[PDB]
Amino acid sequence: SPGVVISDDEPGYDLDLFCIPNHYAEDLERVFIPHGLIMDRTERLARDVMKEMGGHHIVALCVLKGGYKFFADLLDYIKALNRNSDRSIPMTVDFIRLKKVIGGDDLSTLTGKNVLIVEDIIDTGKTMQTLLSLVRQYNPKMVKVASLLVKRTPRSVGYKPDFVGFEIPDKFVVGYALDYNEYFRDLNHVCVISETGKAKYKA
Amino acid sequence: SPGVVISDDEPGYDLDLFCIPNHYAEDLERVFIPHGLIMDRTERLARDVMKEMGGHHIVALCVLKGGYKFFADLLDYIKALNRNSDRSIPMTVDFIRLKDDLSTLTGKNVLIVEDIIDTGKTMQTLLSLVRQYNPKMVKVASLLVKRTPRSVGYKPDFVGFEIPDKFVVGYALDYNEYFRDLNHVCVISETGKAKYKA
Amino acid sequence: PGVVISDDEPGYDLDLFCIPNHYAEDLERVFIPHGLIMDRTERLARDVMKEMGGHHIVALCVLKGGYKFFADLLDYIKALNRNSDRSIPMTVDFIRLKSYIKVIGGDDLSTLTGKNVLIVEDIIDTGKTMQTLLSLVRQYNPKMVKVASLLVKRTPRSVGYKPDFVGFEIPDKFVVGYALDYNEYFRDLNHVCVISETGKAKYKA
Amino acid sequence: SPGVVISDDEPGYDLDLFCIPNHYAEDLERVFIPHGLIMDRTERLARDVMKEMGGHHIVALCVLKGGYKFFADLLDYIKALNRNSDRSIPMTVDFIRLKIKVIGGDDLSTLTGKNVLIVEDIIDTGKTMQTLLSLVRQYNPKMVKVASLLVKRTPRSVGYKPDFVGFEIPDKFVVGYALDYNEYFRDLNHVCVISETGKAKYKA
Ligand SMILES: Nc1nc(=O)c2ncn(CC(COCP(=O)(O)O)COCP(=O)(O)O)c2[nH]1
Ligand SMILES: Nc1nc(=O)c2ncn(CC(COCP(=O)(O)O)COCP(=O)(O)O)c2[nH]1
Ligand SMILES: Nc1nc(=O)c2ncn(CC(COCP(=O)(O)O)COCP(=O)(O)O)c2[nH]1
Ligand SMILES: Nc1nc(=O)c2ncn(CC(COCP(=O)(O)O)COCP(=O)(O)O)c2[nH]1
Ligand SMILES: [Mg+2]
Ligand SMILES: [Mg+2]
Ligand SMILES: [Mg+2]
Ligand SMILES: [Mg+2]
Ligand SMILES: [Mg+2]
Ligand SMILES: [Mg+2]
Ligand SMILES: [Mg+2]
Ligand SMILES: [Mg+2]
Repeated sequence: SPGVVISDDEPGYDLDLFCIPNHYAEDLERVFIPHGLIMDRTERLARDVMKEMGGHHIVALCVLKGGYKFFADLLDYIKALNRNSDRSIPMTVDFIRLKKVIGGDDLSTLTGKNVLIVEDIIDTGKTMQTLLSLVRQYNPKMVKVASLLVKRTPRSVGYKPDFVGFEIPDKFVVGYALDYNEYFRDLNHVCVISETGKAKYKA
Repeated sequence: SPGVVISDDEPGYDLDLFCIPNHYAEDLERVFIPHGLIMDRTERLARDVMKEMGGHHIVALCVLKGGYKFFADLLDYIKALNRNSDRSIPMTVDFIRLKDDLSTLTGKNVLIVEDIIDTGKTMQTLLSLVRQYNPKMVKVASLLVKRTPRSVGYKPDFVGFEIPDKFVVGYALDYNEYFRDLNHVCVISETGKAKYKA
Repeated sequence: PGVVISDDEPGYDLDLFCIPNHYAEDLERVFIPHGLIMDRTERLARDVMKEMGGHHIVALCVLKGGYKFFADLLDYIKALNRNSDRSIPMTVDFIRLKSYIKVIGGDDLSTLTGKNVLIVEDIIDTGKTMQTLLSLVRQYNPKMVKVASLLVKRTPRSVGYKPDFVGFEIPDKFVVGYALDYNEYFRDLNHVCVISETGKAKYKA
Repeated sequence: SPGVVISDDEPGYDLDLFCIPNHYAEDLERVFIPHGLIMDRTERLARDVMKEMGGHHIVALCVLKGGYKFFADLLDYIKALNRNSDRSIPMTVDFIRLKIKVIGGDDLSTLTGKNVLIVEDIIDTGKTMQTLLSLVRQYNPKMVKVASLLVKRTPRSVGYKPDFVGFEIPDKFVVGYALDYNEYFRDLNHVCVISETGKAKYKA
């Protein structure tokens, strides 16, 4: 699937309809993807991953920092399947940050393994493209990419992940570990920043 | 607020994008309100209830059968506030079914919890029965309120979602007792209406 | 197999957990943490589906005490149903028990005929009540009848009835919380707990 | 608080009482600390953290890899606290791996003037935290506190005691809830003890 498609004209939700940290009350325009909706979509994603990679060991690779929540929740849903079914995905985990791969184990530890890369968002797709080329050089058995969000943009290089949560309009989103200058990671909903939020936390 | 307003032209979601029970695969048309969205909205409602009833004992009254999931979940979010704040709503619980002695409501603060209000006629009827026992105060929370010209004009104190006049199931709402065991609120398909018809 | 809680189980200091402010002086110890109940319930759900998953299930909640266990147990069953190949519809009903045993507020028990009936209870103590309800239910020729009880007490007062599915086997001590009450109080408490002497006097009828 | 004290002769739980990953059925001996108990304790820890640290911008530092589950859950509870009142403070997050060499984080200067919460899976000898602390303090945080899910009772202790402690456990080797044995057992919700067969099967 292209994932859950959010139209260009979608108005999102009034902030007053949800519980939102008071320190961000004036910094956000609307709620765009409620936390619980992300969870519902992530549950179905876990099952799709189980379908595609079930019955083989997986190395789950989290692209920090923005991927951390999606990673934890996706792995939690996969673990729920592992313990309530007879078929399993034994998993190990690693974490990288992109500058240039920062931290993480030797990429040679990926050689001959089934790798699931977990990302928060694909915009141009250039970054994931570059990451994939690099990882491929270490001869993994298989590599798939799960991304919570994919942006509809004319700047799109044309990269499509294997698993996508939501396909969104070309708007700058924050929340659910996605940040603006390190802020808004502590917000469980995906939201659009307000003009005052951009000005307040501007680098 | 009127709650989360869902438009007449809301398309809903393709079933294929969510986890749904196999035995209903052919019987639903779209998912209308995702379980998680319901939880998010319910978390805010619990804070609204606390703001309005916060300093007092309440009797939480569940209207069975459809109100059972919303009731459990709303009370769970209230309890979360009760144990993480110095503000507290002590609660007792009661159940009733429409289609304990209400005397126990005399002089009490009562929160009635309902799955859905359509015409409002059922709730007005329930309210007139409760008021016969002279409660101290009565507030009503409904997960769903229908936008419909058939409404008698009754509006609840707390509303989750305001929806189009469409027949919905799931999250404990049924069609002939079926579809209660569905976490999402959904719109039933033609084959489902026929399969499960009385 | 039930989790066995020993006679000498000391439980946990209240200050190690989050508990409702209005009950701070009213409880003695946390006996069974909420999280633990959830973990055990997850596994009970699976046991239930393994045994009953083969035919339409009617889940009967015994109010009021059964309501929390019922909701959570059904949530775990639903999670199973939506992440698996095969699935069966479940319908639900709710009943209260009253001595003249008399069943209040359910559907016609003829709805039970030919069905896999799952009765969901908070606690079995002497078990006289469940033993009576079962005899009743069996008049309507259910395909199958099984009982799930969050708690079962080790008590010399037992008539010898044991449920099919048990969360925890506990000592002969009065417990409250997770919808179990003392004079209607303590239902709004997530953990299973023991009441303090001040709690007993405050809420005594 | 010393946290929830688990005795030397605590027997933990038979695996059959819980749902356990199919692939570890032979590799564990007992469940030691059920996932749910960890969550209940973590919720209370979150409240204690906000009570001490909630007055100023908090930077939460996750010590990878084993601290990742405790970190995600602890922060979720903290976020829940911050959205159910009108009083809250911003929190930012960082992730480090420990080699006195800190791998993969932001410049430590980003800690200057902040309330820093270091989140760890377990303290044993305590040598790692003490060394980490000695470094972090040289960046003049407004305050530095450490939350650790587990703290071991051991005569090998350097005498370090964290500020927030989930559980105080015996000197036993445990896995689960992101704690590993040679990278295995991270994908397990409960804290458990390995079996003899598990230890030989996954030995490095
Ligand atoms: N937080 C956020 N929200 C967006 O809507 C958004 N749209 C694009 N991007 C850039 C994204 C990812 O886009 C990268 P690419 O165009 O796919 O190569 C975050 O990148 C990491 P940073 O070094 O800026 O912190 C976004 N980041
Ligand atoms: N399941 C369901 N879905 C609806 O969209 C819907 N819209 C209205 N109604 C009737 C609703 C509530 O509307 C009642 P009212 O017109 O406000 O008095 C509840 O169903 C109770 P019953 O028919 O099982 O006895 C609905 N019921
Ligand atoms: N709340 C509670 N805690 C107990 O430890 C306990 N042990 C036994 N019981 C009596 C319980 C359960 O045991 C009944 P039985 O002896 O198995 O028929 C009934 O609760 C109904 P009521 O008291 O609101 O009328 C208990 N009730
Ligand atoms: N998984 C695990 N279980 C334990 O019971 C346990 N007890 C101590 N340790 C070592 C712990 C604690 O060591 C830090 P310190 O002794 O407090 O200075 C960290 O393990 C990291 P690594 O060996 O993968 O590099 C443990 N690790
Ligand atoms: Mg990213
Ligand atoms: Mg960024
Ligand atoms: Mg109703
Ligand atoms: Mg109905
Ligand atoms: Mg009972
Ligand atoms: Mg009672
Ligand atoms: Mg560590
Ligand atoms: Mg390790």
